[PDB]
Parts: sequence; C-alpha cells; structure tokens
Amino acid sequence: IRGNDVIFVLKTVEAFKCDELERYIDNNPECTLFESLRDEEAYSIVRIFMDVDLDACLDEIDYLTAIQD
Amino acid sequence: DLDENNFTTVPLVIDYVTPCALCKKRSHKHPHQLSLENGAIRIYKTGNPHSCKVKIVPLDGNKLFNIAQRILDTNSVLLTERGDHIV
Ligand SMILES: [Zn+2]
Repeated sequence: IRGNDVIFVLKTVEAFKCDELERYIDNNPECTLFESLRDEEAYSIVRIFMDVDLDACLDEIDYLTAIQD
Repeated sequence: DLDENNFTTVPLVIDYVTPCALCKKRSHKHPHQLSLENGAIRIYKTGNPHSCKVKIVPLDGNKLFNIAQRILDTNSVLLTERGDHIV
C-alpha cells in the first residue's frame, strides 16, 4: 500500500488531495464533506479513530485528568 | 507555608534545578497548586493548564494498611534470598 494520499469525500462526492482539500475548505467554510473510503477492498488499511460525546461541561482540570485516564 | 488549614491556599513554589518531573520543562509560567477532590489531592500548575499534566495522590486510609506500612518503615521484617522472612 505504502500509504494513501487521496481523500474521498461525500457531500451528503469527490476525491481530493491534502492541498486540494485545504484550498476547498478555505474557499467554502460551510461546505459539509464526510471523509470515507474510496474503495473498501483496495486500501482497507486506515488509522485508528474514536468519537466521544458527553452532554455536559467540564473545567480544565477535570477534562485534563479524564483525558489522561 | 501550607499548614493543615492553609494547604490549598498558598501555591507551592518549586526549584528550577531540574526540569519538571511531570512535563520535563525547565521553567514554568506559574508555581504549582494543590486542591482537594473526593479525598484525593490534585497537584497541578496554574497559568498554562496544558503545560503540566495533573498529578493525583490519594489519602486512602484502611487503618490496617497504615499499620503495615508503619511496621515496614521501621525496617524489622526482611526477605532473605532463600525466600524465608527474618524478623
Ligand atoms: Zn511542568
């Protein structure tokens, strides 16, 4: 694989590079793009990611210790 | 300077001989600070919060554990290389 430098996005589609995506984001701040996989079988190697949502507000100290743990 | 009644009031000032034991920084913007939360002492620097990671020290209790710790502090029980304790 040797890595991938192409990012496929869906508007609710495009295949942009790092500079291309940066320029498009700078031009359109309100555009809603979702990063996905252009081909599941070809480049299934991806990073490790997680999404966290807690409907409350925390101070700096509590957030720091909680994120460390 | 920090007593039993003023432990969290006076921020603790440290020396700069060695870098921070928590973040390896030579010098920090502000001195450290101690706070109490659920029977645990949190140690953290003021000013830049992300500069220093928060440390935690618990004051647990369990009288029998304290007694065991104190008896170990006197250094009366030892473990020989053969695996048998000497007192
Ligand atoms: Zn530090």
